[PDB]
Amino acid sequence: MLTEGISIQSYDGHTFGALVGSPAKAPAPVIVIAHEILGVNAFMRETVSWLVDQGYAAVCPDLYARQAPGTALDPQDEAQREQAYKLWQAFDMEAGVGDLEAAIRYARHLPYSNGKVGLVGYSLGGALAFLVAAKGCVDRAVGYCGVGLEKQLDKVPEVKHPALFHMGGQDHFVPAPSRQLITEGFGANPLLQVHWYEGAGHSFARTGSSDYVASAAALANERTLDFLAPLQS
Repeated sequence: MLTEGISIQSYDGHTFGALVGSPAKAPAPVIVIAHEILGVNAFMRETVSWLVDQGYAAVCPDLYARQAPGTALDPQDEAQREQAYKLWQAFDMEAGVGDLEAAIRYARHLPYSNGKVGLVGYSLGGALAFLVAAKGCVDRAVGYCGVGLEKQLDKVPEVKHPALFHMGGQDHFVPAPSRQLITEGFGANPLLQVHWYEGAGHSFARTGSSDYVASAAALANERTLDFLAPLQS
């Protein structure tokens, strides 16, 4: 689902839509949400609503619009999961970073913006959140369950603003050697935080997932909210 009429234009003229939630009160910091491999779906609607209830405005851009505009896939359905994996495999990560940078510019100029912008990404978005943190476009960045962080360690010293990452301890995407690489590499820059959630799998914070772990999701989300709170006026 996207908000009718919202159109953000990117570095190369490509345009894309977004689901936008205005804040309960103006002004407010704006959080750009980078979605999972499933597009702007029920979990994104939930996340927008949650952040608005916590005192933010929220913008969730349609990152799959370079491939198929308005992708919104239900993880309960096999056929739609298969569609998600096909889109992810083909996804241009650098163009994704560019689109998020454009969404962040858009967010900063919203009429109720207090001047501060955060980014929260999940799954695909969690990996993009690290790449955007290394670019420096954003005041604070959070990534849940990003894949392939162990291949991006050269970017650790590029991060100049705070970024927080939540990672499952039983995430098959992040086996023990990868966890060790990320822990040691990210540990070198005190602007970064990486928390591991023992006994939690890849999609431990996604309500409805068979991976969901209420206690871990609760602790990760409390940490996210405490980390974003300094952006509030």
